[PDB]
Amino acid sequence: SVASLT
Amino acid sequence: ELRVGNRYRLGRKIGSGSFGDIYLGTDIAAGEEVAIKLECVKTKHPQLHIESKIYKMMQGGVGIPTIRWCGAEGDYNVMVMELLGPSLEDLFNFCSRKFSLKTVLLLADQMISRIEYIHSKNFIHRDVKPDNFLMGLGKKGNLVYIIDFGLAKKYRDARTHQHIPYRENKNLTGTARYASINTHLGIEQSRRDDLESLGYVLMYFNLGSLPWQGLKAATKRQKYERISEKKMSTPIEVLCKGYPSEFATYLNFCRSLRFDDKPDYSYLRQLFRNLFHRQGFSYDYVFDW
Repeated sequence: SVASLT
Repeated sequence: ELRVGNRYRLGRKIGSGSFGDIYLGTDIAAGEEVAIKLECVKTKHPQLHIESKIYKMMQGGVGIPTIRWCGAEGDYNVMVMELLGPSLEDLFNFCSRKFSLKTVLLLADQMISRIEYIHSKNFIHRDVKPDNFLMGLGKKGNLVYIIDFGLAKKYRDARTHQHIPYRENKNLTGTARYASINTHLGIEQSRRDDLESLGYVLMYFNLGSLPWQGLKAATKRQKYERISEKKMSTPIEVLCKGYPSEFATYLNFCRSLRFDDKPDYSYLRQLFRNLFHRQGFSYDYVFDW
């Protein structure tokens, strides 16, 4: 949920 | 000994993300500690070269880290950055997830200015979160820096200021916890979204957690929609209950902006500065830490 997404 | 760029001894891993790993380094010329970002060359979508160009266009900006070297080495693209202090997330945890109102307000003021500066260079950040703000070192220890332009992109033409076009059906970009409502709805990001995200960051500093944090799920994409609907079903005034109205006024103003509107950054800073004065706080850069 804090992972960076493209 | 293991070096990048002939010059920077590689040290232990100090961080990892979707756009590369971050390592400590030591410049053998000066002994200066640096941060080294590595991206695999055999990656399916090259990006570090673009982030380095973005950093180079931002250089000289207040609170922008200096890029020392950029290049290719073996199996890796390399970007060597100036080493900064702890992130705001590091400091939040260090203070047991409790920031005073004074600290929140001092930071908000600088963070609004960092985002405005990026916008003035024709870019949107798209990944505003506590991990992406770092304090400076030594006599820049009171200065908030902004890092990580891996998701950044131009929102307007550099010469005509023509805004990128509106569109829907986008995939989620950034972080689920801090993304704007518009982003959850698949809408193209623009200047308003960087500022809405900062609004969630500030309430996260006020609360210690956000109501859509830690929702149990199964597939990684049902989690995202559970976050999205919790974010939408939580009114801004419920989210900000127990805190000065300026935080809800801030969030309402960013949700009111149109896609291509220029944000009134001076207005947003003045909401918090005025509240700063009513509290009787002094601008002494004395943070909780």
